[PDB]
Amino acid sequence: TVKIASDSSYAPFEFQNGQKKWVGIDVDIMQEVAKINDWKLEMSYPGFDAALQNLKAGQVDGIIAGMTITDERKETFDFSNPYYTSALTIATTKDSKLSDYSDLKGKAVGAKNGTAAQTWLQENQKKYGYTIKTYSDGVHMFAALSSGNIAGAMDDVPVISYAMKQGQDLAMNFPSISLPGGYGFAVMKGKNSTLVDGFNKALAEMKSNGDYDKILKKYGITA
Ligand SMILES: NC(=O)CC[C@H](N)C(=O)O
Ligand code: NA
Ligand code: NA
Repeated sequence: TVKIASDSSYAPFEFQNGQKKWVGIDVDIMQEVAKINDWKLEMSYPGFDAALQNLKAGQVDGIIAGMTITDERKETFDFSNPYYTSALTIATTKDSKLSDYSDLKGKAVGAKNGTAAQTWLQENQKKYGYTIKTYSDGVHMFAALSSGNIAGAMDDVPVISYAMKQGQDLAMNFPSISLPGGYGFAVMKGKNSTLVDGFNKALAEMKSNGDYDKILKKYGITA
């Protein structure tokens, strides 16, 4: 088998539909990577930093979870070629009057544990003077956002946008931070090299034959 761990709630990359079924961009791509490569694919959805721990323990073989490729992360993981862009911004409720990172001084800002959002928040904390609240789970972070206990939640643009499209009480009034790495498939550094190659080879074939484009189209994304 090939065991891949993912997030539990990260629409449109992985999420459950109305019949409790796991769907999303990451799900469609990984299933297709497995078919093209003839892998028995065993997906699990424990959560992002849960998936990180399962990967480092060897309980799974790699991760697909909207995971941003970063230079720092490249010291623990090997990544595929990117298959999506990676950008961060502040979600707020619709009725929020905050719009700039300078507004967050002396306020509590959420981030999911182990993520590029938490890293950026940590790197820019002295600059803007917010306090960082951490949650492993996106459900907990956005519950805090809705409850008013955090002034904003940093997360990835496509995920906030998608849920805004679902009519959730969310707005994107802040500038976005573009991260250069994009999203990749990740394995432990020096391990499972051929999973990365298989991912790369299938992804190129999916771009050239147009299956990649069709996956993004399913979820409302113009590529
Ligand atoms: N599933 C996630 O929350 C991933 C968030 C972000 N792209 C990261 O890589 O940390
Ligand atoms: Na980087
Ligand atoms: Na970063």
